[PDB]
Amino acid sequence: EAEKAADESERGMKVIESRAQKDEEKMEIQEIQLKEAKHIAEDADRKYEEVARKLVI
Amino acid sequence: EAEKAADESERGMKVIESRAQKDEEKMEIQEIQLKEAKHIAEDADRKYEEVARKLVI
Amino acid sequence: TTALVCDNGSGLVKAGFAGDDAPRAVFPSIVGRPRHQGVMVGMGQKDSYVGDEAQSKRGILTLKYPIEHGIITNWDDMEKIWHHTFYNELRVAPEEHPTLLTEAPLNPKANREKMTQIMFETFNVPAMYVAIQAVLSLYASGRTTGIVLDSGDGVTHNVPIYEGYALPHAIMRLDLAGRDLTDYLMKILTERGYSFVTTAEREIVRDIKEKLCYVALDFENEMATAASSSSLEKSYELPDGQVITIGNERFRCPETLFQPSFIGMESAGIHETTYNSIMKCDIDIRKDLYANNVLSGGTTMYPGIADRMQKEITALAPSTMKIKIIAPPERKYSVWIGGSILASLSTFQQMWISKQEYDEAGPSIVHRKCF
Amino acid sequence: TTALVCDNGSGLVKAGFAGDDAPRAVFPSIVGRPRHQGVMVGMGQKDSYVGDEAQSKRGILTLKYPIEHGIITNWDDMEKIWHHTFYNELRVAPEEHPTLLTEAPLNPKANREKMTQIMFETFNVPAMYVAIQAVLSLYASGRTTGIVLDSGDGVTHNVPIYEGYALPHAIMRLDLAGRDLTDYLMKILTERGYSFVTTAEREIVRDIKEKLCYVALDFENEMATAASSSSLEKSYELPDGQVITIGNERFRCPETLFQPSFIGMESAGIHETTYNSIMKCDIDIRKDLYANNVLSGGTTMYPGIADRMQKEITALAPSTMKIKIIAPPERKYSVWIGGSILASLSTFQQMWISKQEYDEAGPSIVHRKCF
Amino acid sequence: TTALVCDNGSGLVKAGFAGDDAPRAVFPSIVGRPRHQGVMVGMGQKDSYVGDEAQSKRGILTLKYPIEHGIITNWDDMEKIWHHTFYNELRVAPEEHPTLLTEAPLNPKANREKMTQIMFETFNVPAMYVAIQAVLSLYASGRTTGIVLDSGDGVTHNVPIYEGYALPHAIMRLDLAGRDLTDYLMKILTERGYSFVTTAEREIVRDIKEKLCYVALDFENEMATAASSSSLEKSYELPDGQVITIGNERFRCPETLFQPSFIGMESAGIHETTYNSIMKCDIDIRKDLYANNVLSGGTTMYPGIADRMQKEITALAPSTMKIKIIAPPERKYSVWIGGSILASLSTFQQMWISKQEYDEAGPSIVHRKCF
Ligand SMILES: Nc1ncnc2c1ncn2[C@@H]1O[C@H](COP(=O)(O)OP(=O)(O)O)[C@@H](O)[C@H]1O
Ligand SMILES: Nc1ncnc2c1ncn2[C@@H]1O[C@H](COP(=O)(O)OP(=O)(O)O)[C@@H](O)[C@H]1O
Ligand SMILES: Nc1ncnc2c1ncn2[C@@H]1O[C@H](COP(=O)(O)OP(=O)(O)O)[C@@H](O)[C@H]1O
Ligand SMILES: [Mg+2]
Ligand SMILES: [Mg+2]
Ligand SMILES: [Mg+2]
Repeated sequence: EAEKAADESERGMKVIESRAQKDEEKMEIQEIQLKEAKHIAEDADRKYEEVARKLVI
Repeated sequence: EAEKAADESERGMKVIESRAQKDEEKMEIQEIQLKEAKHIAEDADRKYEEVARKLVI
Repeated sequence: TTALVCDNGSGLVKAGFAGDDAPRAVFPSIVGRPRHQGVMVGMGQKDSYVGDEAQSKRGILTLKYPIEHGIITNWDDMEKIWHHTFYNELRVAPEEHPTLLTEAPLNPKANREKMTQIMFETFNVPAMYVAIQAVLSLYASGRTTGIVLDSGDGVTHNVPIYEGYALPHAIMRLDLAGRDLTDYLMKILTERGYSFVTTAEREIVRDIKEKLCYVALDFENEMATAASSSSLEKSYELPDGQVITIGNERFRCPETLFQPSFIGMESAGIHETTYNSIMKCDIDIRKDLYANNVLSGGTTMYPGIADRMQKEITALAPSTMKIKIIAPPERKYSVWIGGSILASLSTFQQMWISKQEYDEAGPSIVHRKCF
Repeated sequence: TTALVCDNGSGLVKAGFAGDDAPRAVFPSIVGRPRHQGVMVGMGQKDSYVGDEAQSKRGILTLKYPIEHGIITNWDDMEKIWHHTFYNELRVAPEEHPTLLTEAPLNPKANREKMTQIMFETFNVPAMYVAIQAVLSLYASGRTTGIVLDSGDGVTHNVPIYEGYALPHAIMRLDLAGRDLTDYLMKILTERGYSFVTTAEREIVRDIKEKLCYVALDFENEMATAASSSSLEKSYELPDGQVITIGNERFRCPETLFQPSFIGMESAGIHETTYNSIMKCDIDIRKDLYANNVLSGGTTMYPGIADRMQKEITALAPSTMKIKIIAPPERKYSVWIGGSILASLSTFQQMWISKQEYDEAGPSIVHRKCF
Repeated sequence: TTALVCDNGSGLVKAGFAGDDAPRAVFPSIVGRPRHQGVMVGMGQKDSYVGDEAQSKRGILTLKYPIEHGIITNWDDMEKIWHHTFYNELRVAPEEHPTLLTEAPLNPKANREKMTQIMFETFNVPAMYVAIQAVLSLYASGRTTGIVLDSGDGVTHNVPIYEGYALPHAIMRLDLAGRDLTDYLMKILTERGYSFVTTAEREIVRDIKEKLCYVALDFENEMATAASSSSLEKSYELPDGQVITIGNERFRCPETLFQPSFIGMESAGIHETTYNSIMKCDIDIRKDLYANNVLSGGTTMYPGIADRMQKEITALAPSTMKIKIIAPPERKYSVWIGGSILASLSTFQQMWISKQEYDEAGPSIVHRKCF
């Protein structure tokens, strides 16, 4: 049973590390799209601030 | 040796599951902020078009 | 040959060869000294970090500006700044390159004399010249009349010029500038619970001031809006996290220009000084001076400053006078552009101060009619 | 000639020549005396067993540690330890070998003074130098910044270094260490039925701690699991039989590091002292200290300590920072590796305290710039 | 009716009725919690000890100061402290007595608003008011002109007043105070072998600082004398025994006030901040401010501080200007004396914040003209 548990541990660590690298790629791409989303949000924010100042003046 | 190997494999799978839940709430918060950023940017687009027409007139 | 156009200013040294469209090297003018002892041996730390390098080591250095208000108070630091500018940012030997220098109006003669002496003795430049920071800005705007407001980080001044003839008796100088605005922001951010004391985090406060501060068209209305609603609040991310939100303080910092009494100064606001300088001149050129207001300097880059200043000066000025304010996007670098244009002129080649002339006449040659 | 690097440490003396990749001699710092009478005539037992020899005769000796927490308390035992290390372990004459010594921060000056006096007088070493454990640990870790947590058997401390510059006001020292963990393991083993009192059984308890204990990522969840499941129980073979099985006591002993309230200490856990030390430093270097957390010392060798401390710091720190913990496999010998690297540097050769300087300025020369 | 004058301070709450020569209730502002189990049943133990009661049980409790640097960081503890002051030390119902409170300059607005809200809601006082401590110190001194230095236990600040007019732009606030001095004394006492870590030992270190520490006229000369001779060694007797001996750290601890570099702070000493504040004012009032330097606060009773500060200022100030330092013996309670005097004026009776005014205007009434 020690050897059986060792084999269980080996394919378990294989599958969890595969899922882990998948998760790393996923978190990286969503962090990137977080950067673009924040950039677009702030862009729209100050663009509308400027146009509203122009409207009031 | 096999018992020790199974031990650190169990620790690794537990910690990677914990990181999986961590990434889960990370995905939740990034999704909700992405949705709110999209909504505010699109509303900014409509109000920008409206105030641009107002500026022209 | 080519001419170098160095613009020391205060808090930002910008330089480049004459004839270029834009300055080549722009970096803050600070000198850093390590305030700790250092435990790791063999690294061999230098005893002074100068220029843009000191910005990356803010956490282990103390930053001292060698220029307080236009004038130079620490000459060794200024010499280090000049050496760094000539030998690292531009990587050109000043032995065979004339230099054009700028400084604010109404400055001590000793400052100019010592600058000239250091530049002929230490660096041995073939020739050099000193120009007013406002006339160059007037060149860069493609104008020949009108007044120019050069609000930098050290000093703010107005120089009325009509048809290329300056009016010395109408020049007004004010010591309120960007540094005082940064200090006032540091002081008023304490009421929200944020404490900034170290000279390193003064740069952080300057970053907030640049990024978020704006000038309000009306003060009382914006105060009421901020007190009632909360739509004017924005959040800034500090270098170590703990995002902070600033509300009413967003537009109170730049209002010191129009309300100098906030920092205790008795002098009048920017618009009032501009109007007083306008009416200090003659009566036959007031219309052209009204119609050709020119803005320059970094401090004049706040969003909405042009509209507020125009409204104030229109309120002061008679109704039947057209008022226009010229605010090009490149206000910050306008002075250097004008300096490059002036140095590229062919007729200016005879106005340089030759080294032989300096040796024959002494350091007092610059103040002489050979300006 | 070649330099000699000796690390007195606490509970383990490790030494070797400079330029080596690993210490040659590692043995416990124990002096034992026979407590019985002795009836056989002719063998002639010696009156003091020193070093690893006392481990063999552990059952008939009273093992005394010459140092309690960094500070030497029994000087004569320390001359015995140093003589054994220099003669029976390295088999070298210290008359022609400069000696580098390692010493913990925030310790009495009399300690360093007596150490240097003993080295210069008793052993007549030509030159010597005393260094801080954290700096050596950072040397061996291939880093120039980052906060290092050195937790040995005597004392646990954090020293933040940025760009080779230390922050003395941010150094935090905690006296909780491996010896207190062993004592708590004794105190917690007696609730199951095993009593260890004699100083000989101190070594057995320490061996059990080294071989079986581990840090739990969550405390309440692990206790709940162990209250029902019996999968956490492991057996240990005493040097005479009667195997013992320990359940939740295996992961409760190292929890004292993160829960110092178990042994009555008022202070906070190491995960909190590290965060407090980081927030003590300047605001412009907190990100680099967060991203370069370095571990060293024997006590930081528990399985799963890195994950637990990373989780705790991530909970404490703002959510916008990446918390990274560096745990090289050779944590225990990191300080000696750093010492070998430091002594092998060529520019270090002029920083030794030579015999002439010690003779001229007395023992007080240690606290000069040759810190 | 009579008014109450409660001075929160930082670590020392002093209160009493208005119109008295001195407060009748002085006790440290600490809240203690039992950190042990407690075996005896029926003892009726309390879960929180406040005020001077916790000073008698330091060895079984943990001491938490509700105020870090002027700002209250724990409102439940402050509520308990105020309830204790009103109901046990003073033994008067606050429902029929106006209350006067004090706070430091440049205090966050939320702190003052929450203070007034708590006072109006929980204790239901009929009227209340908050005043700056420097103004009260000036009133107690019998002067009406002169820069005042109020170095307490949490914060040190200077406020210049000329002819009853305050200059907000010249107020300098520094976070160095008695607590930092106590921490530095803890840090430097380890140089001899005495370790004080638990919050209980903080009071012992504070008592040592109060009894023995003094300010040296010169630093280098006194250090040389201490290193050469042994006349400065003074012994203190701990609550048990093992009398400790203190050498040059007897006067090295208060030097942090004049050398903030010891604890790693960037700002200059108090002797230099005072001069900077003096030069921050106008030019026609600098003579009176030089000649009317006022000292207050508990931290300003180190023997010889007045002479050292006078020497420093005379070194900084022009030669033809005379410098005078006022150090009344009742320095610690000067703020309360001024508060009682101010509350005794009949003119001040119209400046109270009535409960109806607060109810109709909300918490924002405090920052209105009723400052
Ligand atoms: N857009 C902006 N918003 C706020 N402050 C600004 C902006 N641009 C420049 N500044 C301020 O102007 C200062 C630099 O002005 P500058 O014209 O470089 O002075 P000098 O010419 O004397 O160096 C900086 O301290 C900066 O804080
Ligand atoms: N694998 C391990 N797991 C847990 N604890 C260990 C391990 N190895 C060593 N230790 C502990 O570390 C201590 C040795 O620390 P050491 O590095 O010698 O400190 P110092 O450098 O101050 O002498 C021992 O007392 C032992 O209890
Ligand atoms: N003779 C003295 N020597 C050293 N420190 C003193 C002395 N007298 C008072 N202090 C310090 O002053 C502090 C109390 O000052 P105080 O005016 O009560 O400030 P606060 O009102 O903020 O508590 C104490 O913490 C104490 O350490
Ligand atoms: Mg400029
Ligand atoms: Mg060690
Ligand atoms: Mg006080």
